[PDB]
Amino acid sequence: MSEEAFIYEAIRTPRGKQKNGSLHEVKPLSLVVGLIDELRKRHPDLDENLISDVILGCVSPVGDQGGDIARAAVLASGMPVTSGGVQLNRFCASGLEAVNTAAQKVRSGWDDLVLAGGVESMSRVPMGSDGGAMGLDPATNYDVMFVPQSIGADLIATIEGFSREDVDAYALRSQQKAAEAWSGGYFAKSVVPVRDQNGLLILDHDEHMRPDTTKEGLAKLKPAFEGLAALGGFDDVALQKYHWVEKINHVHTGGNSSGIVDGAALVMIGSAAAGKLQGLTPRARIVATATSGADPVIMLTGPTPATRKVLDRAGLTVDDIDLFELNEAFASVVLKFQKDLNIPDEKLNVNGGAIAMGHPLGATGAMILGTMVDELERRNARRALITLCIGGGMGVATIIERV
Amino acid sequence: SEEAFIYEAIRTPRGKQKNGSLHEVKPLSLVVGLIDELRKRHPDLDENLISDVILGCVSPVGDQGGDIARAAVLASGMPVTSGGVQLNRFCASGLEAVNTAAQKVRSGWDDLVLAGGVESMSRVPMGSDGGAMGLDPATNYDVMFVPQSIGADLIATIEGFSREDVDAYALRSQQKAAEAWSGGYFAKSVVPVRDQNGLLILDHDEHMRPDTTKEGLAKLKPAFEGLAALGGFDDVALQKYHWVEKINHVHTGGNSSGIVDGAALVMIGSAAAGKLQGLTPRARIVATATSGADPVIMLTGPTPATRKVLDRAGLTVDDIDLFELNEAFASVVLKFQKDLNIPDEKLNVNGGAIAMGHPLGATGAMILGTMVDELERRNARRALITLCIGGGMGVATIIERV
Amino acid sequence: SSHHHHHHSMPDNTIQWDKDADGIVTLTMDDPSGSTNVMNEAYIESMGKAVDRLVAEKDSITGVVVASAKKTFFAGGDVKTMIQARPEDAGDVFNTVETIKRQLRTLETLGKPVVAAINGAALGGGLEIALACHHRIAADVKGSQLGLPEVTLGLLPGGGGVTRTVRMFGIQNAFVSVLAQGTRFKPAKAKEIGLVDELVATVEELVPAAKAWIKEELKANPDGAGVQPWDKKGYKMPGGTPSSPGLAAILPSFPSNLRKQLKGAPMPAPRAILAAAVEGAQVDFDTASRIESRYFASLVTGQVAKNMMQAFFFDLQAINAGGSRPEGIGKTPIKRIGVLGAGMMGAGIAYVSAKAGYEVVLKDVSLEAAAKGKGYSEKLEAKALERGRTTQERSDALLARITPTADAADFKGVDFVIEAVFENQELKHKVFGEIEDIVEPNAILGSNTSTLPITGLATGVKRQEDFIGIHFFSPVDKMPLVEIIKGEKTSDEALARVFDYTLAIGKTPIVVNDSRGFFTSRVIGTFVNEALAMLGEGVEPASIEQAGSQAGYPAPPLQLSDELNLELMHKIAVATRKGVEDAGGTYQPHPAEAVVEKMIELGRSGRLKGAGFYEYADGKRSGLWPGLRETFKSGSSQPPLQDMIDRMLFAEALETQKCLDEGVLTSTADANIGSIMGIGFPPWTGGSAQFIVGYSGPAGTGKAAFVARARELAAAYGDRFLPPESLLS
Ligand SMILES: CC(C)(COP(=O)(O)OP(=O)(O)OC[C@H]1O[C@@H](n2cnc3c(N)ncnc32)[C@H](O)[C@@H]1OP(=O)(O)O)[C@@H](O)C(=O)NCCC(=O)NCCS
Ligand SMILES: CC(C)(COP(=O)(O)OP(=O)(O)OC[C@H]1O[C@@H](n2cnc3c(N)ncnc32)[C@H](O)[C@@H]1OP(=O)(O)O)[C@@H](O)C(=O)NCCC(=O)NCCS
Ligand SMILES: CC(C)(COP(=O)(O)OP(=O)(O)OC[C@H]1O[C@@H](n2cnc3c(N)ncnc32)[C@H](O)[C@@H]1OP(=O)(O)O)[C@@H](O)C(=O)NCCC(=O)NCCS
Ligand SMILES: CC(C)(COP(=O)(O)OP(=O)(O)OC[C@H]1O[C@@H](n2cnc3c(N)ncnc32)[C@H](O)[C@@H]1OP(=O)(O)O)[C@@H](O)C(=O)NCCC(=O)NCCS
Ligand SMILES: Nc1ncnc2c1ncn2[C@@H]1O[C@H](COP(=O)(O)OP(=O)(O)O)[C@@H](OP(=O)(O)O)[C@H]1O
Repeated sequence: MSEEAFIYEAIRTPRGKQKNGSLHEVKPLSLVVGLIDELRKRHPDLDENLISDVILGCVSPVGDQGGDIARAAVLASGMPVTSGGVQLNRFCASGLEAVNTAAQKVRSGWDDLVLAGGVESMSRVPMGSDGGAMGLDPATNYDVMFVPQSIGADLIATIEGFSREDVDAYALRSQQKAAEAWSGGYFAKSVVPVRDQNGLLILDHDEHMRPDTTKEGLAKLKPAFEGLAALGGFDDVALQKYHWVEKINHVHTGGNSSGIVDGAALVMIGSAAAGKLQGLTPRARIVATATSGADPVIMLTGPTPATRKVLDRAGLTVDDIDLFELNEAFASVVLKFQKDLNIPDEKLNVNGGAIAMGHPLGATGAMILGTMVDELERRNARRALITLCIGGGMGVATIIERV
Repeated sequence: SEEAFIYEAIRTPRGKQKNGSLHEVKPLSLVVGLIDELRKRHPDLDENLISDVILGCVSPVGDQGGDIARAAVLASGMPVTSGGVQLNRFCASGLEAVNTAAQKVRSGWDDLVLAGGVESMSRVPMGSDGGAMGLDPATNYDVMFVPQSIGADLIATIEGFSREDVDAYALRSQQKAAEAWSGGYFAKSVVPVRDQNGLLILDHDEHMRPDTTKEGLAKLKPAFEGLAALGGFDDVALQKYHWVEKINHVHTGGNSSGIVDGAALVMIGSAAAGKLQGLTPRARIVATATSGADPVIMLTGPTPATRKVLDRAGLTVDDIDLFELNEAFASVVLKFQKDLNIPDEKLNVNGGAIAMGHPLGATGAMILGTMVDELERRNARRALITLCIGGGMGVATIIERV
Repeated sequence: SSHHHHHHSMPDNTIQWDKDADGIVTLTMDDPSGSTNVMNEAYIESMGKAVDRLVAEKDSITGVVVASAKKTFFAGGDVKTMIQARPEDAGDVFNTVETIKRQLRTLETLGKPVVAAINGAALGGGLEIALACHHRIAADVKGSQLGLPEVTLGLLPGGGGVTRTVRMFGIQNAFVSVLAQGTRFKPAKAKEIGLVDELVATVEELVPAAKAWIKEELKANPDGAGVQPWDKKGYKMPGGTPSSPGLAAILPSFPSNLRKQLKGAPMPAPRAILAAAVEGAQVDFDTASRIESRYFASLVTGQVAKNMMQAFFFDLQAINAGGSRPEGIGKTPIKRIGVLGAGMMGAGIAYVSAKAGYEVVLKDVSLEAAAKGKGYSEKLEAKALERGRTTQERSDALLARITPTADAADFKGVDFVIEAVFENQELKHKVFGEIEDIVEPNAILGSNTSTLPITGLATGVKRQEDFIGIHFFSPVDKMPLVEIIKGEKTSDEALARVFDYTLAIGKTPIVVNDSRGFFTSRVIGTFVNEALAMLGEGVEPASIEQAGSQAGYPAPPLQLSDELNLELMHKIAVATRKGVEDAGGTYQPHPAEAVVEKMIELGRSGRLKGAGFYEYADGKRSGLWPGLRETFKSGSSQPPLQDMIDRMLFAEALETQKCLDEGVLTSTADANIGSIMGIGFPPWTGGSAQFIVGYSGPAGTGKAAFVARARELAAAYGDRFLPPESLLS
C-alpha cells in the first residue's frame, strides 16, 4: 500500500465480429503484438528493459491462445527476454484482473513497469474450447448446480421485473451511444487499426455495431436462450434453488446481449518514478481495487458487492463517481446494477457497451478501462468506476482518478 | 506497506506417470482435498475473509480448464466471494501464484489469500494446451523454439558437466529425499489423498527410487537424443550458440525431473488478518523478483532472478541459510550452484524433483512449503526459492522464519 | 493381484469344469445352496479357481463357454450381504468388487474366445459376467430377462456393467438405454439394442452354438479372437470421449437433464452412475473399472441403497409370496367380470381386466356413458398401435372383451363384480341391490371405495361374505397397487380370490383391515393437507410445489389436490368432524380445512370444474392461479425448503405408524410397497415405514434421528408432528 500505480497508456484493437469477421484471419498473438508495436511508436525511446512483466487475460487459453500467450507476445515482438509474461483467467473480468494485478505488483514495490491487458479471438477459439470441471464433470456439475450465464440473466429480469421492452430499451441506448462515440471521434486515439504484415488495413472500426437499430427491430428478435434452457434443463435446475420463482421469463436475445467478437487490449502501468525515468505522462491513477461475489446460479449479480467494497475501500460514495462503466454482458445485468445502487443514467456506460461493440472475454476488462481513461480526459472529469460481472458468481471493480 | 506472512503450506504426495496412484483422481479433487485439510487445522476460520484463490496450472485444458481455482472454491463449498483465478507462467506458476498473493496482500486491497497450484500430468499431458511458440510456424521459426531438454544438455556441454557429474547430483537428490521422508520431515505437510469413501489412495512420493546407485544411473540411455535428431533442435540451438561444435546429451530419466501429479496450497495474509482468525505466522515473504535469460537455452533464468531478489532485499548469498532450486534437470542446478558459489550443504537439502517429481503448475508452491518446514526444523532464518521457466524466464522468492 | 479374496486361510463349489477334445472349456454355474446363481462368497471362490485353471492350462485351451444349470442364467449380487454393509465396511466392499472384476478381466483377456450361453434371466452381476465374454447367445424362451437393474435398488452395476456398456455403446446410449433406469429387456430386445449377439429357439442349442461359434471365430478371425473392441489399438468410443469436441459440447447438459428428470430428489444412484460413466471414459479400462468400484462402495454403504433394497427386494418378495394371503385356499377361476360405472376408474378397471384376458361387462346408467367408458380403452389401444407394442388382431380381441351396456340384465353369468360409482353409501347400496341377484351365486362383490368403511357397505347386500374392498388408483392402466380391504363379515375365501385376481391383472396386492380412510387415502390426505396448511400460513405456492418435487413425489401437492377435487376433501373433513362430535368430543380441524373451504367459496374446487390452485385451459394445466398470492398473502412466510420437505414426508410417516398401531396394516412390507405403489411415496425412502427406521438428515440416522427431527418439527409447526409412544423409549 505504498507506491501509487499510474496508467500511462491504454489502447485496444477494434472488435471484429464472429460471423464473417475481419479479424478471423488474424492470429490472437498478432493482435497483441500489434498493440505492442503501437506502444513503441508512441514512445520510441522507452527502455523496454524496465518492463518487468506482461500480464494478459485469456478465458480460453488453448490452441492459438495456449502456452502462455503473454510470454509468446514478449518473444514474438522482440521485447527483452527479462520482460516475463503470464496468462491469467478469471472468466469475464480477466482483462481488468490483469490490470488490477499489475497495479498491485507496482504498489508492492517489487515491480516498476508492467504491461497488462487481454486477448480473445472468439471466432478462432470459441468459448468453452478449454473444457472445465464445473461443466464437463458430472459429480461437480451436479453439486455446483451449473447454469449458463444466459439463464441467470433471464432469471434476473424475472425477479427484478425487467420486461422484454425494458432490456431492448437499454440495447437501443447502447447502440446509440456507441455510434455517437465513434461519430464524435471519441475513439480516434485508443482504437488501433489492425494491419497485416505489409501494412495493409484489416479492420479499423467496431464492426459488430448496428447504429440503425430500432425498437421495432429488436422486438422482432427471438429469445436466443430458449432452446438451450429447455433442451438442457437448465431452467429447472435454476428454479430448484430459486424455488419461489414459478417461471423464468426469457427476455434476452442476440440484440440485447453482448456480441461474440475478436479483440485485444493493452495497458501500461507503472510507478511515478518509472514514468519520470522513461519520460511518460501519467493519464490516471488506480485508486482502489476489489473482488467479491454472489450466488453462482444467478451468476451475474457479482458487480454489486464488488462495487460497494471498492467504494468503501477508497473512502468514496456513489455521488463521488463521475462515470460508471459496467460490462454489458446482458441488458438485465446493467439494469439490476443501476437499480441496486441508484446509478444516474447519464453516468452509466456513456459511450455504449458490449451489446453494440462486443465482448471479447479476456480483453473486455482492459478495453472498458481504457474507454474510461479517455472519457475522463475528454470530459475533464475526475473519477470513474469500472466493474464486470463474472461467471461462477464473481465480481471485480476498479476506481481510477484522472491525473 | 503491509507485510505478507505464510500461515499454512501443504501439498499432496506426488503420484507417478506410469501406473500412478493419482491417475484416477481428478485435478479438482486434489485441490479440494487440500482445502478440507486447511479446514481441519482451522475449523473456526471465517472463510468469508478469504478474498481470492490463486492457482498455477501450466496446461489449463480438459479437467484443468475453465478456471480450476474457481471450480475449487465452488466445489469445496467456500464462500462465493472467495474469487478464484488461474494463471500460467510455465514451471514457476506455483511460486508466481504465491508471489502474486503476497503482492496483493502488500497492496492492502487483499487480506487473506489462498495460493498454490495443481498439475495432473498423467491425465493432462504437457503441451495439451497447444500454443503459438510451438504450433505456429511463423513465431516458432522466429523465437527459435527448442525443448527444455536440449537446453539442459547444452548447459552441461558449455559448463563442462559430464555424465558422471549430472548422475552424481541425481544420486544425491534421491539420497536426501529418502532421508527427509524416513526422518519424518514431511509428516505434517504431505496430506494423504483419499477417495470419496475415506480409503487411502496415496500417502508418499511414489516416484522416488531410494535404492538408486551410481552404476544404475550409468546404465540409462540419453532420453533426449531422439528428440534432437528427429526435430532438428540440436542444429537450431547451435545456430545461436555457434561456438560449440556438438551438444553432449547427458540427461536421462534418472537425472531429470519426474513427470508426476500433485497439488499444493499456501495460505497468505497480513498480520491483522492472521490475528483476527487466530492464525500463527510461520514465515514472512521478504521479497520477490522476476527476470529472464536467453529462450533457446531456456533454463538460465534462475541466476538473474536470484540476483535481483537478493539486491531488492539488500542481502547476499552469505545471508541465506537454505537454497531451494527446482531440479528440472541436473545441469540446471549445477550451473546455478557454480554461478553463485552456493555451498553444497545449503542447496536442495531435502531432495528435489529428480527424486520426487515436478508437477508443473504446483511445483513452485511445493518447494516453497518445503523450505517453510525446513527453516522451522533447523531453526534457521532465511531461505531463497527459485525455479527455471520455459521461454527463458526466472522467478525467485526470499522467505524469513517467524 | 490374486483371483481370490484372501491371501490367507471353506465355501461350496458352484462351477463345473469340462474340457472337451477340441480344447473348449465349459464353465457351468450351479450353486448347490440355492435355486439361482448369485455373486456370494461361494461364487467368488469358485470362479477364482476356474480362472486360475484357465491360465494354468492355457496351452491346451482353445475357447471357453460360460453356461448355467439353473432355470435362470445368473441372478446377480447377494442382496442379503449388501444390505448389511456399513460405512466402515467400505474397504471390504471395494476389495470384493475389485476381486470380482479381476476374475472377469482375466477371462476377458485370455487370448481366446469366450461365449456366454444365456439360458434364462441374466440380471445385474449375471449380465456383467456375460458382458465380460466376447460373444453372447441367448435362448428365446419365456420369462427370460436381461438388464442391469442395480439402480432400482439404489446401487450401480459394480461388476463392470458401467465400464463395459459405456465401452460398447458410449456414454449417452449406455446411460439412457441401459444404466440410468435399469431396464429389463427380453432376449429379442436385447439383441436389438446390442446386449446380445445371437438368438436360439431352445436352451439345448446354446452350448452347441457356442462351440460352433468358437470354431468359426478361430478360423475366420484368428487375430481378433478373444479381443474385445476396446482392447484393440484403434478403438474409438461411440459418440466420442469427453475430450472430443462433439460430446464435449453437450456433456454439460447431462447432469442438468438428470437433475431435471429427478426434480432434485435425493436419490444418489443415478448421479453416481453418470459420474462413473463419464470419469471412466476419460481413462484406460482398468482405471475406469477401479473408479466404478469406488462409486459402488459409496452407494452400498449409504442409507438410500438400504431403503431401496429393503422395499424393492425384500418387501416386494414377501408380498409376491403370499405374505398377506390367507392360508390354504384353493384357486377359483374367473369367467366374466362386471364393472359398475364407466368413469375414469371403472373404464380403467375394464381396460386392465380385458388386457389380462377377461370378459368384461361395462354397465352405466346410460348406453352413451358406457360407450365413452369403452372409448378409454380404445384411446389406449390406438396409442399402443402407434408406438408398436401390440398388433391389430390382438388389440381387436382386447376391445372385443369389453361389452358396454346400460341394462342390469347383461350381468348374467358375471362371477366377479367391481363397483366404481360415486362415493355414497346408499348409492352403492342401491347399485349393488339391482345386481346381487342377477350375477352368479358365488360371485365376488368388490367395491372401489376411497374412504367409506367396507363393513357398512356390506349391509346393503345379502351375502356379506363375498363383499370386499378392491381399491384401484387413477390412472388404473399405470398404477400397480390394489388395496384389498377386509370387512368384519368378509371371509378369507374372498380374500384369496381378489388376491389372485390382483396378480392375474399384473398388479401388487396389500391387505388392509377395515377403517375409515383405509391406508392409502388416509395417509395421502395428511400429505395434501400439510401443503394446504403451508399455503394458508403464507408460503409461496411455487415453493410448496418445489418442496413436493424435491422431496421425491411424482406430482406436487397442489397439483394433486386439484386432481383429487377439493369437494371430496371437504366431504372427508365433514365425516371426520361428525364422528368426533357424535361421541361428545371437540373436533380439532386441520389447518388445511380453512384453505379447502376458502377455495370452494371462491369457486375453485379443482380440475373437474376447470379452476383450482392452477389455471386450466383447453384441458391442459396452464399455471398457478395469479389470485392465489393475494388470497393467502404468499411470501409472508419463508421457512427453509428442507422444513417444507420434511413436513410432508413426516406427516405421512407418522400417519403410517398410527395405521400400524391401530391394526389397519399388518406388516411394514405392505406399508412400504403400499405407500410407494399406491400414493407415490418417494422411492428413495423405501416407503413411509422404512422412512422412520432409515431417516437421514444433518442430525444423524435411524429411528432416534427420526424422532429428534419430528420433535423439532413439532416445536415449530404443530403437535401433529409429535411421535407416537410406539417409536419412543
Ligand atoms: C445471444 C447470442 C446467442 C446470439 O447468437 P446469434 O443468434 O448467432 O447472433 P446474431 O448476431 O446472428 O443474432 C441473431 C439474429 O438477430 C439479428 N440481430 C442482432 N442484433 C440485432 C439488432 N440490433 N438489430 C436487428 N437485428 C439484430 C441478427 O442479424 C440475426 O438475424 P438472423 O439470424 O435472422 O440473420 C450470442 O450473441 C451470445 O451467446 N451472446 C451472449 C453472451 C455470451 O454468450 N457470453 C458472455 C458471457 S458474460
Ligand atoms: C526424461 C524423461 C523423458 C524420461 O521418461 P521415461 O523414459 O518415461 O522415464 P522412466 O523413468 O519411465 O524410464 C527411464 C528408464 O530408466 C530407469 N530409471 C529411471 N530413473 C532411474 C533411477 N533413479 N535408477 C535406476 N533406473 C532408473 C527406468 O526404470 C527406465 O528403465 P526402462 O526404460 O528399462 O523401463 C521424462 O521423465 C521427462 O521428459 N522429464 C523431464 C520433464 C520435462 O521434459 N520438462 C520439465 C519442465 S522444466
Ligand atoms: C432372478 C429373478 C429375476 C427371478 O427369480 P424367481 O425365479 O422368481 O425366484 P424368487 O424370486 O422366488 O427367488 C428364489 C431365491 O433366489 C434368491 N435370490 C434371487 N436373486 C437374488 C439376489 N440377487 N441376491 C440374493 N438372493 C437372491 C431369493 O432370495 C430366493 O431365495 P429363497 O428362495 O431361499 O428365499 C428375481 O429373483 C429377481 O428379480 N432377482 C433380483 C436381481 C437383481 O435385481 N439384482 C440386483 C443386484 S446385482
Ligand atoms: C424408483 C424405482 C426403483 C422404481 O419405482 P417404481 O416402483 O416403479 O415406482 P411406483 O410405485 O410409482 O411405480 C408405478 C409406476 O409404474 C408405471 N408404469 C407401469 N407400466 C408402465 C408403462 N407401460 N409405461 C409407463 N409407466 C408404466 C406408472 O406410470 C407409475 O409411475 P412411473 O411411470 O413414474 O414409473 C426406479 O424407477 C428407479 O430407481 N429409477 C432410476 C432413477 C431414474 O428415474 N432415472 C431416470 C433419469 S432419466
Ligand atoms: N427463500 C425465499 N422464499 C421466498 N422468497 C424469497 C426467498 N429468498 C428471497 N426471496 C425474495 O427475494 C427478494 C429479495 O431477495 P433477497 O435479497 O431476500 O434474497 P437472499 O435471501 O438470497 O438475500 C424478496 O422479494 P421482494 O422483491 O418481493 O421483496 C424476497 O421475498
